[PDB]
Amino acid sequence: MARIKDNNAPKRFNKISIGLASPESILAESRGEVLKPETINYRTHKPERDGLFCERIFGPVKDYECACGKYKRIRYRGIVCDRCGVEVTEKKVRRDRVGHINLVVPVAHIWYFRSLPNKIGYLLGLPSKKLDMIIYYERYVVIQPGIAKGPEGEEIHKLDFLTEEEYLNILESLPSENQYLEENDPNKFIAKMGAECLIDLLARIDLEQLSYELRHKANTETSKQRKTEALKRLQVVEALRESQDNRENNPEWMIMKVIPVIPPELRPLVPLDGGRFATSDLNDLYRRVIIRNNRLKRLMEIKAPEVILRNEKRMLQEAVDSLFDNTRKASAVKTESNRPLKSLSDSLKGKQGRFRQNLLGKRVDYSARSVIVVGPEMKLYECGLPKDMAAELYKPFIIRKLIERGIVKTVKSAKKIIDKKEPVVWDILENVLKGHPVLLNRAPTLHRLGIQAFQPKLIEGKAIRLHPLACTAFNADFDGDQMAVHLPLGPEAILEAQLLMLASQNILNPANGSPITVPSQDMVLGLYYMTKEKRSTPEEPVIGEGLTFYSSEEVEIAFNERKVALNAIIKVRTKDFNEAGELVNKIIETTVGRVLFNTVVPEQAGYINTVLNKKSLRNIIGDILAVTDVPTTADFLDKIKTMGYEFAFKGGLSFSLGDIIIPKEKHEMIAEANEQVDGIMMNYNMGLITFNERYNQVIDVWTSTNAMLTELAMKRIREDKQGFNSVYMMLDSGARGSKEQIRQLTGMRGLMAKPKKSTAGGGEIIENPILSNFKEGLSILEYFISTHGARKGLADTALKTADAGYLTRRLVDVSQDVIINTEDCGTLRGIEVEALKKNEEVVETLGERILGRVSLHDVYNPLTEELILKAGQEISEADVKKVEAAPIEKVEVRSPLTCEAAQGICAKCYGRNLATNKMVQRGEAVGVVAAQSIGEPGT
Amino acid sequence: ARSIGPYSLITQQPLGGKAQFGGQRFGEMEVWALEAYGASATLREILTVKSDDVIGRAKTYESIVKGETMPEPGLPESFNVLMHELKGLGLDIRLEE
Amino acid sequence: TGGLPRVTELFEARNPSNPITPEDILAIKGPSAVQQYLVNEVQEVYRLQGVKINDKHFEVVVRQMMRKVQIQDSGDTTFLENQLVHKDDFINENDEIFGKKVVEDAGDSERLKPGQIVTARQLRDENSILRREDKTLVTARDAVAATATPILQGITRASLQTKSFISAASFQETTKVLNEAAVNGKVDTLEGLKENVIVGHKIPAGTGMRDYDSIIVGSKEEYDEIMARKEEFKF
Amino acid sequence: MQDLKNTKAPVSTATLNRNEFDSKTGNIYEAISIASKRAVQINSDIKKELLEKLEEFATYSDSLEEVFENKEQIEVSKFYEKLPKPHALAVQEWLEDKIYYRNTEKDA
Ligand SMILES: [Mg+2]
Ligand SMILES: [Zn+2]
Repeated sequence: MARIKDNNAPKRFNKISIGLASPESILAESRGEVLKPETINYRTHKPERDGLFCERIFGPVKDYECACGKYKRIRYRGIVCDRCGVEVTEKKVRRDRVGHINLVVPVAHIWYFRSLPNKIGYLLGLPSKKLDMIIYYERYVVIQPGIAKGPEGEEIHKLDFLTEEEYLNILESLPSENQYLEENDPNKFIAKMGAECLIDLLARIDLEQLSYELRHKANTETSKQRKTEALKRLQVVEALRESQDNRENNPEWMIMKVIPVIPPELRPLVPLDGGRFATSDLNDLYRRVIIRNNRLKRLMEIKAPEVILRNEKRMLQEAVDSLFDNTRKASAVKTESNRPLKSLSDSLKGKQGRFRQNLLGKRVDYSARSVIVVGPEMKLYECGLPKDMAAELYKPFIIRKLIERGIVKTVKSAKKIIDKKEPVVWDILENVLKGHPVLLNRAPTLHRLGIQAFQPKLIEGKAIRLHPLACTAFNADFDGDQMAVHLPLGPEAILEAQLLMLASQNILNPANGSPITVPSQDMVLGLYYMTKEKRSTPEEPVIGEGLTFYSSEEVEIAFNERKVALNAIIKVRTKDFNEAGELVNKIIETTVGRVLFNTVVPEQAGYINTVLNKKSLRNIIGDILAVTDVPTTADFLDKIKTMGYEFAFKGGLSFSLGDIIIPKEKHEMIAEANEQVDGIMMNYNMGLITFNERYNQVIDVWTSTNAMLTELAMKRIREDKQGFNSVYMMLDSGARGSKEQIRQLTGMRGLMAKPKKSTAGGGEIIENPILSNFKEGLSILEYFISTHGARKGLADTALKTADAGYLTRRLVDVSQDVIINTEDCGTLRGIEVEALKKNEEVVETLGERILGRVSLHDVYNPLTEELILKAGQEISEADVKKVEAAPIEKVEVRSPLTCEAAQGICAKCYGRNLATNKMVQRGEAVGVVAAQSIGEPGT
Repeated sequence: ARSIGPYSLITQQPLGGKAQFGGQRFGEMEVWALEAYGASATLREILTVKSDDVIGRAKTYESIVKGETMPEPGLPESFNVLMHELKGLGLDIRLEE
Repeated sequence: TGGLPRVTELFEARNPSNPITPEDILAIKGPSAVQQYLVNEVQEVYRLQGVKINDKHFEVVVRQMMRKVQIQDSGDTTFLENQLVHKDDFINENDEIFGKKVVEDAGDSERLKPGQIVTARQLRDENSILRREDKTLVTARDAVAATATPILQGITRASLQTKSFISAASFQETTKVLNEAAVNGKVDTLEGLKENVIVGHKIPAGTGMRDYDSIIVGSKEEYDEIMARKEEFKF
Repeated sequence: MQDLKNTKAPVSTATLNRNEFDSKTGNIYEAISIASKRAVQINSDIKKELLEKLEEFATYSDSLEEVFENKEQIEVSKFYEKLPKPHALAVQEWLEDKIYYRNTEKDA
């Protein structure tokens, strides 16, 4: 059924205003009054009339049906049944209609006399304890002394506290005509008790005059404590006065005559299996309030003795206080299981309150999830999408195209066709997928690259195909990981995804501006293998070495003809930068694989003539993006990915026991270390050295042996097969493996730390290292030793991931409001940036630190007086080179710390947007980017 | 995979879990990612017309089926619950343009 | 294993268990020096692990970490001793009270009571009226501005004191913030991201800025045709 | 009306140059908003044209069958389906300087 157009237009608003609620406002918003504490009838399960779930106040339980069943179906819409008083409408209205409770006596809200500071106490000037005696009906207070005088003739002042006996004595001493005077008569003696006294006293406050007296008292009082108290009261009164120009905010509204009742669906009475009902505490608190109010009304009607009436009024006050905020009471109302009841206030604060539970996170439609597999044949902006997932996600678009084609006239028939998986569905889905990217997300989303937009493609199977270059950004491997699929719907969302979240556009790391879509593993190994050089030897001559070629065309011809080796050292003529920076032809000594790699390199980057590893590849991609645009760099990445994969596949690079060459001298140096340890031990036995000295010497000998063995093993593996050993190619290229891991596979696992629980010092090192390696095999003892470190590492990671996440959350909370809103704030203040030196070593160059910033003043070359930098201009890479050439050591640049913007930070003080290597644009949420950039590495 | 399906009782959010044919959870960190991208419309669409805008989700589905312009997002049901609790606790909250 | 606790301690402005505390640097060398020290220390801790993050992110965070001042003398202003207030609010209050007069003795004046801050023009007019009435003149003293010193907060404390009441209620101490807002009649203009996420409006960042809702678009050919038709009709 | 038959907009998602897209406004977000509003207008126009064409080729069948076969209607629908998406057309218009935009608040 088509949903009815609810003519209640969505209230457009940009401002949220809060204030005290008048009784008149509560009556205006309320749809009725709740008399009976009963919720539902336990037999018929129907709501009791005038109850906390009554259908006359909150709305009918069943759609378009009245309580008594007289009116049914939509045809009686808007009609209120004359027999039961229930309007014939939708069930959804039971979420919006509000009820009210008419209290016999007024009561004070806990929020304004128990919260620190208490508003009523500061307005009236009474301490908290005296206010408590008033509220809980202990002592009368003189509202207006009039002509009444004390028993001994003492003058009675306003706000004076009287006991019951004193109040009766003063009433008796007065003439009877005084009681008949109007409340506005200055001579009348008025002295009440409780919240009624509180509202009567608040209504007589001249807020302007109260602020006057408080300011004057603060200015004139010599006592520091009295001055502080006067200022503190002045604070409350000035705030409440400033409330008045915005809206009607009257202090006596702090005492309510009426209590509202929230819509029942927000405090549901859910029936459980077996006839049991699950209820919220709010129903119990409201039921208690109605019971106590009704008992007070009945006792008033029968004229109960005043002590009992005051007790019942105090208990009504307690019920209202509990319903508002039970938890602040020491004697909070608890269940039979001693659990305190959840009040209305408890629904807001805490991790389980509305704010942090139902507003900051949600579950979404048009979403999906499956396992991810590698689609290496895909482009950088494409993802493979399984047929069932695409059919379910794109279901309404397919329905639209079915109705447009005339095959089906109704959505039901379209759904039937889609469920049968007919070929026409696939034909339509192929066109629907075009131009409509999806969003891929892997939890946890530590940085913004954790959500990226990809162009979907239909594939076979039930696994999502991911491009290999997005794995580093997603931190996703193919060992069982899953990713969520989110489908944007509107044109704004689709354009947003295509222009900001597309994977091809996200080449750069927002944290530092370095490329993040760098080839890895198979790609790096293949590129390294293709770009490595091989020299001719009598045993293994290299085909085509020394040949000269007119261009890459002849090199390709020779390679395809198998007349030259891939790793042969050759000479070719092609474009390369000269010393002046111009593009000229020259004969350069190179390698056939390097020529083939340069065939896909963009021209403006020159000629790349180095062996390709991950670091050099990242630098090359950065330079190419510096000289060209993003699409060209994406095409370059795709081409080099395909080339690396192909040349890794063709070489058949494997892992064999023959590549793990354990040095033949391993036994000899282990023996020499053992003799040195024996020398140390016999030196200790003769008393020449101490126990700690012997321990240190033994550790030194063993670690020196381990270092020597690591170096020897690395040298052997390196010189094996002229550097074409597969393990060495894996390690040197940076595809996988480290020096330590190769050491453990070939040399000795080395010294290990003890698991001892020494509270003072750290883990001691076992004097006997793990002599064996993984090729030789570890003994039982060595394996048991290594299990300690393995388990320790796993536990440390699993326990500190959450701490890193908490740090990220705190950073995001503190930095969310920083948004680039103005182009320039015009500050003359900046930060003086110099090259970072640590232990005489430059860790960060001056140009690298000032790259992307905006200059404060003009900077001139001290040797040539040339204008290097202009004030108000970004520092590009060319300016970085010019500064590095000139003898400049300190540069003043505009920084966010010195920005003078009214809201957020101006564009110039921020500098370059690291995600685009361009100047930051207005609207960027730089604070969230900063928080994510700081938080991701910690995890 | 889910386009539309059953919704919960109080929150009116789509259900969770494969057995209930529910959607995926889109929590705080991913919303931070959307904010970092500056994807205002995607975040608005997800927070309202895909999760808890009861009228908005139905109108969006009808518009997608019929090819009309997407209706403007309405108030999420979670914000309605928050406002109703704050009104029941005795604070006058009004939406001002 | 110790890098993350070190970063957490640095970002929280927590005194080390064996105390240079950032408060000492802020007191001695100034605010910019302590900002630079915090940035350098955090970046050094992140650098020791081989991770490269630009300094601008830490600078943006440290800017938010230094948005408040501690008042040393209230003067005649609304604020209170040792109170933490926004720098913008302090400057706004000091500018608002500047040049005004506080009534010491009202004399015979009926419109002014002792204790009101009045502008110099109002005080002059009231004294002129009293002089025409041959009554005792109002004696008023010059307004005294409040003084404050910059302070350094941790990230938690800085986040805990946001200007909007929806965000503050969402973070912590919901009861006190809601009470103060309801009494004060605070109006939330929805200027942050958390508030708009809670209410479900467009976030005020990126595409969703308020300036972009006022943009009217159309086909350039259609606009040119409309302009040509208007020009033809004008002749 | 736009010549949808000879449009140069890419059919599928493509890696666009951000610098060219935001050159005219200096802000990629403003350009995206303008492009999306123009895309909504283009989608409305395309829907109107397709509805008119389908009404021209609509055949009145009184059969109660749930599935209908109208080859000409299917062909017209396929031709409209193979066209670039409205947002792609809006991007192409924005790149060619065929979109007129004005900020009412800035001109007030
Ligand atoms: Mg995994
Ligand atoms: Zn600035």
